[PDB]
Amino acid sequence: XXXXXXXXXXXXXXXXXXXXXXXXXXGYSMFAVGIGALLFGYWSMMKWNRERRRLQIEDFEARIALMPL
Amino acid sequence: TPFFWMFEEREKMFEFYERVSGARMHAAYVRPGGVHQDLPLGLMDDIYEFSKN
Repeated sequence: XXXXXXXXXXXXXXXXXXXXXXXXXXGYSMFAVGIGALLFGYWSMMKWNRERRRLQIEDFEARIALMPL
Repeated sequence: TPFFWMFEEREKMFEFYERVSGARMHAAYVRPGGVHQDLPLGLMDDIYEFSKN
């Protein structure tokens, strides 16, 4: 018997198929997070600015209180 | 990136050339008498395994 190269089929590798698929973000869903992060962003930032006003008047008060300076 | 993404694949590809003929790149494998030398037993198992991935 003579032995040569043998053939293999099984699944035939599956040639030409789109492996690319959309993931995580769809379109409308990411905009709700996007503007949602903005709405949370400005609201939390301005609370510290109002807290800065408590310091702002009190810091400049030191110059008014000190006249022997 | 894409240059080194496929050159690891390409260096694996030259192994098929090396196993079929003694040279890396250019081989006198194709001749007017059809084909010079037979496919070894350790190639047909490798081509199918390579194409699947």
